[PDB]
Amino acid sequence: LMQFTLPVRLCKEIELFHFDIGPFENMWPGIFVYMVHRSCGTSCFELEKLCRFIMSVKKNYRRVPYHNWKHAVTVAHCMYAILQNNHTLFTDLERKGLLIACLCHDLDHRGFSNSYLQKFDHPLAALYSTSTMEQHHFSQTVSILQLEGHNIFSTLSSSEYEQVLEIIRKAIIATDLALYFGNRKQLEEMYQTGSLNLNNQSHRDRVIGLMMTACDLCSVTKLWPVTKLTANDIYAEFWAEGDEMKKLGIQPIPMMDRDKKDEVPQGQLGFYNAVAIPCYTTLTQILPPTEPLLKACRDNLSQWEKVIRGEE
Ligand SMILES: CNC(=O)c1cc(CCc2nc(N3CCCC3)nn2C)nn2c(C)c(C)nc12
Ligand SMILES: [Mg+2]
Ligand SMILES: [Zn+2]
Repeated sequence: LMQFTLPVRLCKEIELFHFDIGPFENMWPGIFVYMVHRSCGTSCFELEKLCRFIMSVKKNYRRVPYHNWKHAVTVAHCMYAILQNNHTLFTDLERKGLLIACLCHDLDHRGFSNSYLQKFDHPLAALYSTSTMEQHHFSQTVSILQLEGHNIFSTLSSSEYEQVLEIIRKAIIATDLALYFGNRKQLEEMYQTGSLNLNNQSHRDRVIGLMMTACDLCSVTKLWPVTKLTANDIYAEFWAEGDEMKKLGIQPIPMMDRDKKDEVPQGQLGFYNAVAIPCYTTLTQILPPTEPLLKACRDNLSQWEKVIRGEE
């Protein structure tokens, strides 16, 4: 049969958490298929249907600085590395669902926050009052799954199909960072009082939610030159949103005001201390083989501290 194979450097480095998928857009579909085949199996999906799905998913990502097709594949590769390091912890349906959820999690993103849509009074904010963009990403995911020749889950039973679409729905909603803070607090308590139980479905859901946040923020877990250059894309978006806030007559938050360019190093420090380090710390407590993510995050925090100290 038709296994995908990558050049040697990619075949070895794709297994590491800090892998960068590279600037060759046309290799990203094959990288994703490679990851499905090893994390799920060559039997998981029909190749023709899977390729058609990947290509329609790509076409539904917009040409924005950060929440684009490269972000989708990057977040899928981090999930691949988590799954491969935790072989026996995940059901067959979770392996199938979670790489798709990661590829789909920002479908049709416009480069604006939930809060900008609510202040603009975008129609999506009337359709979906919370997790506005995330309910949209899941809606786009189901749309693409229902196109002719695109049902990659066609061999699942009714109830198995409904279970995989529910894994995907919850995984995509969990990428709303507003939801992460309480999810991580609850997981911290359950781990520390030893109530955490992976046979409890509502516990798994929380653990998958945290994995989704970890994959989504995995820019902070890369080699420093990748982390630093990715931050430029992340701010290009925020700062355009700031501009759009100022056009509505609203002062943006500091994170989104290009007038505060000079404070970026201190804003990154805050973000590693308030979001990233807590995220990968709680993830490593629950799933010990993810420790390389925490280590890499701490390495980047220390690089941001050097930037502030004028050593870079
Ligand atoms: C959901 N993700 C995020 O919201 C997110 C935010 C930031 C922005 C961090 C931030 N900067 C600043 N300002 C204040 C004035 C100058 C700079 N204030 N703050 C909190 N970086 N970032 C990364 C790298 C990644 C992966 N994700 C992020
Ligand atoms: Mg998102
Ligand atoms: Zn994302």
